[PDB]
Amino acid sequence: MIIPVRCFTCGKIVGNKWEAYLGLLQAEYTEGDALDALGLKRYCCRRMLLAHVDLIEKLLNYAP
Amino acid sequence: VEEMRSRVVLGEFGVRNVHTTDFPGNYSGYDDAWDQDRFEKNFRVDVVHMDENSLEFDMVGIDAAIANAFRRILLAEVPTMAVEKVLVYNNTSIVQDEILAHRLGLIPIHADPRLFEYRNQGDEEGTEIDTLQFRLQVRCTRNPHAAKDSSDPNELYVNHKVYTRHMTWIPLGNQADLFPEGTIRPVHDDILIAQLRPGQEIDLLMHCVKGIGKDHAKFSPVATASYRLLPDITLLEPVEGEAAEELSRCFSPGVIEVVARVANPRLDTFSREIFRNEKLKKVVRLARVRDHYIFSVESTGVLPPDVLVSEAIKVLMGKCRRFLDELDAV
Amino acid sequence: GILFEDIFDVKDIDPEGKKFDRVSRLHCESESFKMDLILDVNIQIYPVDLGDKFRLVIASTLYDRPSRADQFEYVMYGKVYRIERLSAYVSYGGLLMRLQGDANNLHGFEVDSRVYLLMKKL
Amino acid sequence: KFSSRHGQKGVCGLIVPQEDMPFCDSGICPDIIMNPHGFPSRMTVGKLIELLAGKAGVLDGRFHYGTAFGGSKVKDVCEDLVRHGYNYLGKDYVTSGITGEPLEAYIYFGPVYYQKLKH
Amino acid sequence: MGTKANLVTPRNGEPLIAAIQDFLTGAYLLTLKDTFFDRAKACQIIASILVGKDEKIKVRLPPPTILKPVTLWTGKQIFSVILRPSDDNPVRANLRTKGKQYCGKGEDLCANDSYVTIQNSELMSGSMDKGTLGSGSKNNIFYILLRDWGQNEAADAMSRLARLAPVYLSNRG
Amino acid sequence: KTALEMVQAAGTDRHCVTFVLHEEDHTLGNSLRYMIMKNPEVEFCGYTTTHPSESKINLRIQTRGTLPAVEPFQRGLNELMNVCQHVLDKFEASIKDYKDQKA
Ligand SMILES: [Zn+2]
Repeated sequence: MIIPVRCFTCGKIVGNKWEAYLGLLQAEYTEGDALDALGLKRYCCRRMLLAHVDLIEKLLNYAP
Repeated sequence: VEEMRSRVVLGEFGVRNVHTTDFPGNYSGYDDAWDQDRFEKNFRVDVVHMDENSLEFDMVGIDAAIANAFRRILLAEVPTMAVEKVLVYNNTSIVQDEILAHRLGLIPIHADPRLFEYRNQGDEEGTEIDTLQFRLQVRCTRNPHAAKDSSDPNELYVNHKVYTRHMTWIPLGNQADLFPEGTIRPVHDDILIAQLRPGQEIDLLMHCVKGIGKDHAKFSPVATASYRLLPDITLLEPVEGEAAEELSRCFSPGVIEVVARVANPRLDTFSREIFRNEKLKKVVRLARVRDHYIFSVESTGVLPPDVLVSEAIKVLMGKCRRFLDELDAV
Repeated sequence: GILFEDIFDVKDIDPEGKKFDRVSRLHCESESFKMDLILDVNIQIYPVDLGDKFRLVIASTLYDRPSRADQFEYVMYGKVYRIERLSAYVSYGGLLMRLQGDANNLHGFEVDSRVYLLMKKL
Repeated sequence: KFSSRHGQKGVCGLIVPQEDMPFCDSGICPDIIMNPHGFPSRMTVGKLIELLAGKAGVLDGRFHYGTAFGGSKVKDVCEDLVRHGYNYLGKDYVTSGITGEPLEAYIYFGPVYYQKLKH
Repeated sequence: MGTKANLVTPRNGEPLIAAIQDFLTGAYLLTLKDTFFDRAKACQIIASILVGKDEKIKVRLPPPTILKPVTLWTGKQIFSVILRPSDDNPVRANLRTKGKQYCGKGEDLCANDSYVTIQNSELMSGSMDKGTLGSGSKNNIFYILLRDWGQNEAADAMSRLARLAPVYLSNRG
Repeated sequence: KTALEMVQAAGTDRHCVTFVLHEEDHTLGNSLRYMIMKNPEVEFCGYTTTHPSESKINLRIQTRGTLPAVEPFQRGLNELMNVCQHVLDKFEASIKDYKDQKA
């Protein structure tokens, strides 16, 4: 669906790091060091951006 | 003969000394029976690296039982304000109602607690001394100067994304004590709440309450409030002659100096790579000091982390004065 | 109050290979009494090595207020639980002791009775 | 009922608070403490590599292929934890949440794909 | 049809209600020869067994088995608190048996230490296998506590271990 | 009605009581257990949560002599409150020194 605004394990505010993350992947930035630019140190808050799929831009198409 | 009840020692298969083991009549010769002025002298707090939304102070000289209070108290017993009841009006978003109302819950709120009080009864109306209302009115259309492209910032973007900037503050009552950015909606103004397509609305009031973190984790004032004992690494044998730079890449990078000197042990993450070497694993015992830990508080942003810790100690003291006045009744 | 004492020479630090990280089972021999004993010793607190003369005293009682028998430097506490040249099996929680041989000097022992060790290096 | 992408399904027996749970050094308290007795009788060693291939995966910003009869081997995943300062088997030193003292043994630790299912 | 009555299956006479999985690997790791608890951890593991018909007993920690250089308990001495927590408890359990990975030679004195000897509900030697705690063996303690000392003491000592052994294992990891 | 004592026997024994502290958990128990175990006249202290469903711990104190199972408990809190008074002041004196050094 949409990005969950917390990490599930720690609860770092991670919902505000999606379009800032997608803005990084639009540039040259590799999948790895894009999350090091956003200040995601531990891996549990790193999987909330890495393993996330964004269905909400795809569902919107079928929702006039 | 020599007593390391003061270092946990990390083997290759287990962690050896672990429990505190320093109480009256455990270690003969040693009187350890809580001399108050002995604790008062051997204890200090060394603060390292406090910017906004972090803190890495030390607290050298307490047992790991009281230290596990301050980690735990920070995690789930320091109160904060968060959205609890989302009074929903017309909401035609594709995001479901509760999942919207749950995602409004996890947004942190910069209004500090201990200005407010708890919610006594059910009391769904609020009393402007308990609550803090927010409004969210987003209705997106097409902009008229949109080009023929399918770029969602360009076309269809009157308010395609409901950020937390769109939340505003309905001062409930006098609310003149707090200033204009005083209740800065969500501490982070970039949090994406939901997405919309033109013709869709989100209209909802919110209610914020003062909640313990153990009631629900959206009230948690801190991202992580963990701690870790300061490691100290002792080379039993002098290491030199290219085995030093072998031992350099074995540890964490900043920890070591090159002969081999253990320059700065505090930066060591416990990879435990020595035991893969089969030669240096007999050379150096790795250990962590028991009464010297490293706290690492990183707030979400409700209260600054130097006021989270001084509130965390303040409610443990209040938890024991709550019980000491029970014995005074009885 | 002493049940039994002599000087012992530990000969095999662990006879069948190290099985535990904190307890190694010693094999010793007495001085002129020839009492074999098979004693487990917590070696993290009290490390022992091969060929080390050490005293050993078995006492029913130790007599901080009554000023205990503390000239020795390793004291356990356990009960005798089997008497099988007599063997005399003592258990110290889990740490076994199989003091053996020449039943005339073993006379102080019984079954189901509390027994202290008081060891000391030399 | 949760399953675990290896047929080791399990009803969620207890829901502890977060502060009662064995955080590691970097702060990560777990989500789903799994019992280690599901392993030595079922012999699902493929689960034990997902906690390794996942944990090296998130730390590098990469999705590790574990396919059938191939995929990312352990001898190259394990030397990716070392670059990020982790144990080369994944067993991370935790300290217990309840008592505050460190745990006597290291604890395996990582992200594995838990799918909730319709029971 | 109570559980305190049907502890024993009618095919063999074996007990079916006994420890499973973690409790067995909890109590084996506790009664293993290497563990030593100080009065810090010893009164913490023991005081887990004080809720629910057990909160009204003066729980007697046994005197420690090391005194002089550091004083600390052993693991098996804390497992004896399961069989006899109070002072006025009338249970005296007795059991002598082989175990898994048996040493083959030597009765109880070999370093492998797989030979259980309980005297008067005090674990004197050996470690608690499945065959001394689990289901299917006619010489586990919960079967021995059943026949010799009624069935209330077997169900109590089984409901003591289920409370005690995870509290050790979750702090031993 | 938070703390409540549990008499060992109908006759009444003051050498061993069982404090039931309502609405709490290891956050206090494990920090009060430590500060009451450092008393030289307590032979047994320990706590247990009755159940994760309810919220209470069962501290049990057993002294040596004739300690009324309440005087270490009323000194377990008083030593802990004197700690949390001191560790707070050493904290706030150190943040105030760290911030000024950054200026
Ligand atoms: Zn996290």
